[PDB]
Amino acid sequence: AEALFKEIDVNGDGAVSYEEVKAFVSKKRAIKNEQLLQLIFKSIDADGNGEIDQNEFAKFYGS
Amino acid sequence: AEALFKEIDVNGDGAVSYEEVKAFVSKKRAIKNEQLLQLIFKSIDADGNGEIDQNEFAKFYGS
Amino acid sequence: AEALFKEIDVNGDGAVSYEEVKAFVSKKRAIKNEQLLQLIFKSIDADGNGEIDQNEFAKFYGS
Ligand SMILES: [Sr+2]
Ligand SMILES: [Sr+2]
Ligand SMILES: [Sr+2]
Ligand SMILES: [Sr+2]
Ligand SMILES: [Sr+2]
Ligand SMILES: [Sr+2]
Repeated sequence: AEALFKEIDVNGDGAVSYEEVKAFVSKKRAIKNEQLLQLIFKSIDADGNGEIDQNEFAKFYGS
Repeated sequence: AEALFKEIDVNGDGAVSYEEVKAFVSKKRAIKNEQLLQLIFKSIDADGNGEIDQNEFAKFYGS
Repeated sequence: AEALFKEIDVNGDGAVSYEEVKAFVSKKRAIKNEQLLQLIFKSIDADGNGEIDQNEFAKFYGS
């Protein structure tokens, strides 16, 4: 992966160190979760106004 | 959930922000784990005196 | 476990506290992951020279 190697290799020395792999992995886990949480958020917030009022939170219960 | 919305909404402005959801989730994950760990602890500690001596720890091995 | 109780019991008072269990668990989770990551690393790095060049990273893709 052209682009991908360049992302993980932060100092740009053409090599991917351990700290680098360990960092990318960490970074990736983070984003993945952020992304999932927001998807759930923007979801509950029906009127996408950025907040969840008692009603939306209320309409968010199937059992 | 009456009580529940009030817990997640910390500043009490009637709304639940993203930071708020993200926080509650975090808080919840924490407690869940604490609770599980302790259940395992209080378990091994047969004489519930708050400590696990070599014997209890010893009697805690099925294979 | 002879050796094991002594590892978890850090202050060496013959007892294993909660903080102690909670710590060992944490410590263990850490090592386990470090170990796995490295196994993946040393793996990709075919010439075990400590770095992963564009080629190895390149030869590391089955689909
Ligand atoms: Sr590098
Ligand atoms: Sr809304
Ligand atoms: Sr709020
Ligand atoms: Sr005990
Ligand atoms: Sr102790
Ligand atoms: Sr190499």
